[PDB]
Amino acid sequence: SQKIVGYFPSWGVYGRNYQVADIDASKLTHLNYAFADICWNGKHGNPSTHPDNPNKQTWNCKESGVPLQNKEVPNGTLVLGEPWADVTKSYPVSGTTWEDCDKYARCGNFGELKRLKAKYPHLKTIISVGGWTWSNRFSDMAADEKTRKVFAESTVAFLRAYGFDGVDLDWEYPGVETIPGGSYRPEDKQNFTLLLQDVRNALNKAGAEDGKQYLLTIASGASQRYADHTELKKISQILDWINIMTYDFHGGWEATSNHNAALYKDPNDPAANTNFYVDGAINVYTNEGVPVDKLVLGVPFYGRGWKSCGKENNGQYQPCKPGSDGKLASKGTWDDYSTGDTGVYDYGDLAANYVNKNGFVRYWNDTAKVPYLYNATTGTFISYDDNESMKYKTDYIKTKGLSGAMFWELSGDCRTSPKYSCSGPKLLDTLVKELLGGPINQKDTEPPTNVKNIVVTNKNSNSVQLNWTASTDNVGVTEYEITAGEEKWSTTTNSITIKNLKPNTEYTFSIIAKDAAGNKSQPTALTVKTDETATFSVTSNWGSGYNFSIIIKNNGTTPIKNWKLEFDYSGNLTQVWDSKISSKTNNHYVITNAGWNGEIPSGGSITIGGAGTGNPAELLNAVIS
Ligand SMILES: [Ca+2]
Repeated sequence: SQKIVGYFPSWGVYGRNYQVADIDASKLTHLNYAFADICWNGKHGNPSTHPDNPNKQTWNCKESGVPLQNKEVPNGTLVLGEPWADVTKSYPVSGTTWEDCDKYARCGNFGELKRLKAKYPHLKTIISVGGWTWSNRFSDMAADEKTRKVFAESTVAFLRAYGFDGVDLDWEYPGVETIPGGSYRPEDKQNFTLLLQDVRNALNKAGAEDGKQYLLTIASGASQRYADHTELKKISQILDWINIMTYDFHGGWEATSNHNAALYKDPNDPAANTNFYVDGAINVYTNEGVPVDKLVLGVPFYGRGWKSCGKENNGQYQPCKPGSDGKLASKGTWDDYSTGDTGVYDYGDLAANYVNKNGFVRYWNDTAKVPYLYNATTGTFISYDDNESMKYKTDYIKTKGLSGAMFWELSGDCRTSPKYSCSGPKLLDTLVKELLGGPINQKDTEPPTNVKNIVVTNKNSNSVQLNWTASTDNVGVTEYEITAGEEKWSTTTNSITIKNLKPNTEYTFSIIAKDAAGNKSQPTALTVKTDETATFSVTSNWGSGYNFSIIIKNNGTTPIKNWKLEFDYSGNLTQVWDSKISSKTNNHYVITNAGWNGEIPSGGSITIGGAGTGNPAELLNAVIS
């Protein structure tokens, strides 16, 4: 079974004019969204003004229009890369109010992804973090137990809030300096493993609460050097899979012409012995102990170009000279006065304007199995991938036993765009035909999330009114079924009124959420007695047990010293913090202080916490004495 994981660039929605709606998600199993960032000292971004940093800008993390970030944000927090594009921008006919986008971050690209998953109900969404520009703080965050925890907890909250199915870590690169000013340490090797364990544990906890199986992945470096600075074998066992970046092996940072993503060893390549080609890199990974089913092969939807390059061997493996601007790289598709020359071409741009056009001639290396363009007149050389080379790579994926293909990125395929119109065959259709056999046409298999925070809104001798937090689904939640002994009820909203009940009777109500395809959540329950200050709240809940909280308010004309809470609860409580359980009889409970919780002022509140087993009930007949 094969995977197709596509990268969506946040910034594609501006000049490149590639919107979420444009995406045909029948051709994907997974969509990675690039990028989110790490908060540090109240800002995020990379402030380095070194020339290898393409985005020398930082932003404050505190954002009044984003509920999760409407506060002083602590160090290590996962934060939105660009709030306007990510959650603030309003999209026409989406159903969003002004308040939803303006103060609740329910709009933007994340809103569009929610609509996309509904349209294509097999699709799983991942938030990618870091990347080349925003990897400056991973080392700092991973070096301390406290910032690893903050990061892992923020990741779980991010996923829940904005509807992602997992997180992808793109740390470029542990223990090595990429952009001067960025943090990196040798202990990054042990600390990268600790971070992934800390994230995985957090995701497992939350997946049990939520009824989801959350995914964890990384994007890793295709070199022995990356292997030498990480514990690949260990991390392969923690992750769902590894997106190996088997591209950018060579480009306009070097003075010899070469291939961006060569598949096999070409001995005629001066750099053959560095293993900077696909099969070399896979051999590096397998030799480290990485199972080949844990690798998803990266492929590029772009090419790389040098501006002035020697004429022998049709431009291949020749010396290159810089231009008037001092750079070796040619003027790529999206390059302008502010970017300078980056040598990066969308495949679309190449196919519409460069392949056997404008003086560029296509040649084929039948050893490396990749194409390249050379213009004898200008001296410009371009390494790229096409449908022919893509078909060789899909054959490799199937023969070597890799588990899929990842590609960078969605907007670079043959499309019509503000700067080119390509009408020829699409790289992505090659990946689909070759790895899946054809577009995916599957039904919803993803169940809705578990019901939470069941409360009794009102109670009667013969009736009860229940409310709960609405569950979520990828397509939508159609109804809730409530059971108690022999009886059954249902509702299309997250509340119900139940009538015709025996007075002074104990009932245990189990609630599950359904979707249209017929999936369902796992039951959650609450115990209620019909009729004839301490407020009890449930902080976290898996099936078997839950964490709780009690706030004790003093409405007194005196201070409360050595307080003792007495109440009855038709349920079992196991552990209490900031408190001790004095006694129990027929679900009646006596609780006492921890000695430094003795004093509660009149109008003051003492807050204590505990855990329980089974399902929650209602704290009743409470007294403070
Ligand atoms: Ca579903």
